[PDB]
Amino acid sequence: MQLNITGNNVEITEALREFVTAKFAKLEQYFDRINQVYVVLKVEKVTHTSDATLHVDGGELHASAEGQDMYAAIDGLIDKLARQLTKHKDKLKQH
Amino acid sequence: RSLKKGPFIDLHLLKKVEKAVESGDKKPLRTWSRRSTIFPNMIGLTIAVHNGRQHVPVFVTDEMVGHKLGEFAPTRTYR
Amino acid sequence: AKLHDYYKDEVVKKLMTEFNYNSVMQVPRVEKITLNMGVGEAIADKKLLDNAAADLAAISGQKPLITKARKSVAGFKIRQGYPIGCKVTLRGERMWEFFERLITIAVPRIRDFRGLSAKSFDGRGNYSMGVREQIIFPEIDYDKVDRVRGLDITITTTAKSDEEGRALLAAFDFPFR
Amino acid sequence: ARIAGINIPDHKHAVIALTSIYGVGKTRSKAILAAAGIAEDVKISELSEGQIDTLRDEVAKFVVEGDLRREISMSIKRLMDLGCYRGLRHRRGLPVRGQRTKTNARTRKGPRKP
Amino acid sequence: MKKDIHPKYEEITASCSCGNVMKIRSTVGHDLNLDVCSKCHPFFTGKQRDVATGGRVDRFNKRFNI
RNA sequence: CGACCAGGGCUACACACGUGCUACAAUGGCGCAUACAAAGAGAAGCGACCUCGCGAGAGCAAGCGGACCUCAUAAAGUGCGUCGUAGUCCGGAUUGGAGUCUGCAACUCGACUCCAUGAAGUCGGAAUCGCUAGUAAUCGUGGAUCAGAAUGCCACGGUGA
RNA sequence: UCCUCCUAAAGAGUAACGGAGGAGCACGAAGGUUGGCUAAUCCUGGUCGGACAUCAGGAGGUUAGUGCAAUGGCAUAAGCC
Repeated sequence: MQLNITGNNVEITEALREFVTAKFAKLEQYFDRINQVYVVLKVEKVTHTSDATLHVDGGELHASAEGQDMYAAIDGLIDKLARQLTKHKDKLKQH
Repeated sequence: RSLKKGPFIDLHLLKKVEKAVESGDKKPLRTWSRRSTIFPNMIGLTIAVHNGRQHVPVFVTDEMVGHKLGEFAPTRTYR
Repeated sequence: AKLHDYYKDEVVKKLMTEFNYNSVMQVPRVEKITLNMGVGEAIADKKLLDNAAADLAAISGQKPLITKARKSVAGFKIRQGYPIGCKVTLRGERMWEFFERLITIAVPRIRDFRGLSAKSFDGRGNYSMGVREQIIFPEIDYDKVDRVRGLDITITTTAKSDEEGRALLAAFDFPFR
Repeated sequence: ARIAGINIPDHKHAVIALTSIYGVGKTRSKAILAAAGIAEDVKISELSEGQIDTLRDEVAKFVVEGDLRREISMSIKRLMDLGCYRGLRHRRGLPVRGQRTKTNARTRKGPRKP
Repeated sequence: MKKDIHPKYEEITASCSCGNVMKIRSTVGHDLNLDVCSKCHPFFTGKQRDVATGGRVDRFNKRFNI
């Protein structure tokens, strides 16, 4: 799981990349084997939004979170991703 | 490995050499014509080839003759 | 015996007329030639030394003596008296025929042979060089051999200084720069 | 089976078998046999020594192993001593001719250490 | 010399390409047929080509001719 | 923060990802001989033939605003010969030397030719994609953009599951 | 309990919960004889080979070596084949 940060109008600082990476690593360890993750940070004049695309064995899964300060948006996106992962995980356990 | 017949120089480098050789070994020659070759009557001169933001001087040595002036003045700086 | 005889009646005149010697036994004659092949890979393979002991038995004309380790250093994982090299000391006529074979057919078959080094003297007049290939000798047939190793040759003379060794080998037309 | 310093293959045809000399390939190797009167599909065991000695001085014309290696070392060391752009790339191990360096560049680079 | 330990050692005739038939004593097979020897090996004349090689003005003067 | 010019940069490179081309060979490589397309472009343009050059190409120079002339030899195929399973006569990267053409001008940074050099690669883990028939897979050809610069794009046929 | 040195006061001996170290074996050759030979450590030259493995030469003269601690001894060798 490698992770790929990009930003539209959001200058990705090194402290910003450290935190996002840590949060993603923690989520990956907790729910499922994940192969690759793309993170997109957008700012549209008010809305600090974040997109993420996880490539996992079952397939792609995506989430999006708008926030106030970028950090909040990232947190929302990560929680959403975790919820999606729980669904995918036992969706392909289903014994 | 180009230009089958005759080397290339500008008139503002050829006439500027033939002016400043018979007029003694002098001040370094600011040159913008990087694309021009190095003739053997240019040996012994300090010419300052423009690299984009400098005019870096290089002493013309005997081995530099078949090359061009921009070959001895790098543009991009790495580390 | 050929260039032994050439030593007997050309080199004595050359060295006495260059060095104006009082006695004839002031001339530098060569005492021996020792061919070393220090293996080192014997601690990795014990019977690999037998392949080295067969090479000097074919390069030189006699059975070489395996040389043990004198000191027990741990820097190369050896102990007292483990066989790690092989020398062979040839004297008498075997060094003149070996010398003729060397400077006649075996030095020129060193590939990419520039002029040979002349700095190699002990300050007493004993030459020492080292050859990288066994393939330079016609005895090594290159087709039955297994790895390319080397050896080193030591020409021990009765010279008093290095310059007499230079003039002696230069009298034999030994190659230099 | 000893020309130019080495030449030791056998059971190969001649024009392919000469190409183990550092300095000859399949064009100059045909130039040697066409210039020395030897058919191209014979074997080195099938040559007689009265042909092989006529091939040794034949390949002594074109530059071979040692002279070519110290010659190319003279060329690269000459460029690195001038310190031009090309020799400046030779001092650092990056593509000289102007290849892409953002992505591939990997023969001149080597393996990938990180 | 000791017996029954040392290899064979026979006086054979080694001949080279340029014609130096010379019989020396070694431990080789039937006989030897060399190519290069102390004669016809360029360690006496063919050694000074690496020095008279370089220069760039002399290369440059095949292109001006005026 | 408009306008003009020169030089540079857009081509930088510890690295990461995507899309492709060439391979890892014997259903093949190389050498000789030889069969069969459709579609298209062309006037400061396409450029026969003939000489010179190993060759990229050069000189002269017809013809053609074109079912006529030119680009323009299709290639895989086929017959013969060799290579005998190896980093090999595979692969063609990188680098050195020498050139050609275009354009005021090929240094940063073009394409191609010749000689030499001969890297990784011996069919690719986890994961992943396209494709139901003239399709997939391979083989070549043309066009636009363009002075020059396709391994991309857009087209066309061959063999053909 | 035993061995070695110092304390131990120039014969021997000599104490302390004084100062420092070792043994509870090994070897049929590591014993006997005969024959022979001489180290350590530096410098120079020498293919991989380095600061050092092997070779040659020089300085040096036991600064080594002894199956195992330390003392005494050892070249006529008690040291190594």
